[PDB]
Amino acid sequence: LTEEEKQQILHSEEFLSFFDHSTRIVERALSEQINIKLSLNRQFFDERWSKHRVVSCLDWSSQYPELLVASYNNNEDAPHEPDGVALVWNMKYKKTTPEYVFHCQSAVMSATFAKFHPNLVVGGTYSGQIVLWDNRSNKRTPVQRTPLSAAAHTHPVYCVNVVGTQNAHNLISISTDGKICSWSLDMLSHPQDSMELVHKQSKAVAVTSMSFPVGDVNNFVVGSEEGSVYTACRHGSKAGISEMFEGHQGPITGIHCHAAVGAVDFSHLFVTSSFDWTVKLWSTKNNKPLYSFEDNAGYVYDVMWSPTHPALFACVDGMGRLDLWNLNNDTEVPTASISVEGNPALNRVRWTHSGREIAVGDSEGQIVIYDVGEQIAVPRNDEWARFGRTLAEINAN
Amino acid sequence: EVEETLKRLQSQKGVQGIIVVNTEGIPIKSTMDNPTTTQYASLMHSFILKARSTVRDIDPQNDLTFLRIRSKKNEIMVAPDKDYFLIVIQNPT
Amino acid sequence: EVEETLKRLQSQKGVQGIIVVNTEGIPIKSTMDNPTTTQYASLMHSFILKARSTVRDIDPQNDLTFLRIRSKKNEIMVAPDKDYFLIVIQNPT
Amino acid sequence: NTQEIFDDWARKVQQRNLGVSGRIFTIESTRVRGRTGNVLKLKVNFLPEIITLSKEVRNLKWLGFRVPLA
Amino acid sequence: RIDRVETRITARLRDQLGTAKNANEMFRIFSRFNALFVRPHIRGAIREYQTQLIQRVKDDIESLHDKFK
Repeated sequence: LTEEEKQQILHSEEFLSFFDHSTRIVERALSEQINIKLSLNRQFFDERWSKHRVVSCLDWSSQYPELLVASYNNNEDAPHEPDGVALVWNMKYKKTTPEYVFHCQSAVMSATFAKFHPNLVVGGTYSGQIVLWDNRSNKRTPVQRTPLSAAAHTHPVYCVNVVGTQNAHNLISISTDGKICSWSLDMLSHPQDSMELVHKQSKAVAVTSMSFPVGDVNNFVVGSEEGSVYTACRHGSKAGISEMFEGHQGPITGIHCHAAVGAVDFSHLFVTSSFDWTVKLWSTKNNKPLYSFEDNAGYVYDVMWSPTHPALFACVDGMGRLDLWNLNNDTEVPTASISVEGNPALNRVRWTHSGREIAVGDSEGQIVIYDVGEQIAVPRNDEWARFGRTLAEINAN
Repeated sequence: EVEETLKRLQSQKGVQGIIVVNTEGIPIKSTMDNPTTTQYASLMHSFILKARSTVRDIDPQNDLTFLRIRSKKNEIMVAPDKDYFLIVIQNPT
Repeated sequence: EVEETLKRLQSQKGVQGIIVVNTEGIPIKSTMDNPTTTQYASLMHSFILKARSTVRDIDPQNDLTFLRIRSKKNEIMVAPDKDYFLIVIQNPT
Repeated sequence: NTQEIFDDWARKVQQRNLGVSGRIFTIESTRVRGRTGNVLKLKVNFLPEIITLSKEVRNLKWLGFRVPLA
Repeated sequence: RIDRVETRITARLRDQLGTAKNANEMFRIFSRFNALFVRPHIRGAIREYQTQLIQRVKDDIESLHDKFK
């Protein structure tokens, strides 16, 4: 009745779950009923959270599919708004509003999911902290943050990914100083395996949105200051920068290894999307450019291999052209290309864990997901190796 | 973010007003005409109790989660929870 | 042909019971025993008539068109016709 | 294959990132302004200069481009 | 035999450079056949395909300077 009783009960630590379930149920009843080749599936736009906020990185959820963490680098537009946005959206429900907003105290960079964790959104920030969000809470402030000590992270964490099974689940988050740190997915106040990727020349290698081959190895493809992909480890004597893939002329922007094997060989091959304006196919044991794709108009901000079709990849540019390239049929032309409205500098490319769907992180705000059914796991295991062999035969003129 | 909840759930078309009434029959969360919806909130809560008796009497281990009352002029969707309830009228838009 | 509609609804995904009220709270076309069909649809008929009086108390011209009670173990869809009503219980998943 | 954007980033890494990229002196550079809390808030010479730091590293070694002695 | 290999190589390179017409596309397309971009009897045809390949290469370098601006 009175404002004191209403405001005390509305802000009581009883209505947090009530507001969460009320928003969940009313948003669940939002699907209006009735009582009487690239698809260009859907665009993601948020008003209080996705406008002039470039997308830091996207990430598909291996557990609870059709979920992607749209990390956002909160620009200098709204300082009163909590810097850094991590919006989770839903595809299966087909909603226009973000499911759960995950703001922070710093511009979130490369926020991804945490494997074998149902309510754990992990993510680096502009303050060098890999903040952690819980889906159970209603307060969208991250309850778990990362220290900034000498052993901890210093640079803004531009790439955080998990490595290891249920026995030794590691949270490998890397800074551009080469400081890689394995963190626990429960407590975030102390690192588990902290070190620096020491190099012969220029130890602090500006790494950029690394990945891991399928199998969760400690080796990550370091997108260095000028290509120079350093497949590096975390433990043992090979810890730190181990192998260098040079023959590139620009800082890598999005680098992803082999996704889940669909119907071909393991294909221990990664791919480099960079500022060099051309995507480049590489192998994890080549140290020679296996194939350099066409010089796309603008940079190549991201790239990703589809788990359904592990022989193709999607890449982007500054003009706004998402280009997926398969090499079983094509040799120097893209397979399927589609653009986004206007000319957005498409920042990210993330294929869904189930494949045949592409999450494209646009210029600022909006996130456009694509759907395809044409490129499936066709059992061309031999033709892929044969085309890679012909690439290794024709590249040496 | 209570005002954010009101603005976002009211942003959907058809929703005439987010008149969330608690179990006490008092309009704890409302945005429409209070005297007109006060009787509606008390009546709808009494029939919410009727629906609770319906669910708890037809089956012993059943719990009422969500109710849809498609009326002739509107679609009164009731969102009952374990502690309180919610009343939201959404026309067939 | 209601027989093909009933037989088509037999092997549907999660059907708890396909019945229909037939004599204003007293069903006839029963696929279950006496309580599950007659007594449960009688309570549902009385409570939906009370819901009709509820929305009628809100607005007398506003009668009911459809009812959907979704819960943890069942989803009861009520189709109100002129004299007799309809009760169909389905699984929530 | 010259120094226009490379020279702009080189000058940034030399003077605009002298206290940001090669911040040997701006170790604990707090902020002196007004906010809510009245505590040790901070705005270092490298805080909004993340572009200056990344410009220094990735531009001075993007292709072995322009970079001044400083 | 070298003239026939050059003619078939020029035919394959013409079918490739006609299809692939970008900088690297028409470049490696007209150069996909060794005798096409090597033998003079076919290097004339390689130059004919290069009339568009070098044009696309010029477009790539000009657009490169424009995009670098």
